[PDB]
Amino acid sequence: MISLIAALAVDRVIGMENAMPWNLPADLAWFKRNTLDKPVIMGRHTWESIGRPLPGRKNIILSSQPGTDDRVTWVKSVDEAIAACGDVPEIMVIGGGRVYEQFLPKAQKLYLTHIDAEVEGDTHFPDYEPDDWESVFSEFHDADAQNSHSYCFEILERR
Ligand SMILES: Nc1nc(N)c2c(Sc3ccc(Cl)cc3)cccc2n1
Ligand SMILES: [Ca+2]
Ligand SMILES: [Ca+2]
Ligand SMILES: [Ca+2]
Repeated sequence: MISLIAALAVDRVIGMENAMPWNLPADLAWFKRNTLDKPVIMGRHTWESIGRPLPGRKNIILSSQPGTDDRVTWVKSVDEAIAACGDVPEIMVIGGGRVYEQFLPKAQKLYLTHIDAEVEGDTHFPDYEPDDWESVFSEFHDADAQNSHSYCFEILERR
């Protein structure tokens, strides 16, 4: 199945100038745990910001243009990105904004980190219909010495 995984601050803001503003190591550990040993699909902008492939995951990059790095799998359409994953139990869509938008209708699961942070952003997570999704997991955490914001990991499944 297709899943999207994203970290959302106030107003569904996901990014600004191709970087996540906030410092949330607990979200980095949640992201790693839910993505490890699964193919990851990302947009070209997200690919450039990471610099190196995510290890122990097949890295699929969405770009209209020819690929510029042989360490990753390059595709030119949503359907090509899915087909390049082959037969796997779950496909992780990691962003960014435009990629989330396109994969949302095809997705069965959403792994959302809701961050209680006011951030200026130029990129937002899609405006998903809440009636279409069922929250099956929801774990709130207060801010601590390592995480400067309170945050909630949520798992939603398409009804
Ligand atoms: N919970 C969560 N979700 C992601 N998708 C993460 C990523 S990669 C990424 C960032 C923004 C967007 Cl839109 C997509 C992927 C990196 C580091 C931590 C991340 N944490
Ligand atoms: Ca490995
Ligand atoms: Ca739909
Ligand atoms: Ca805060």
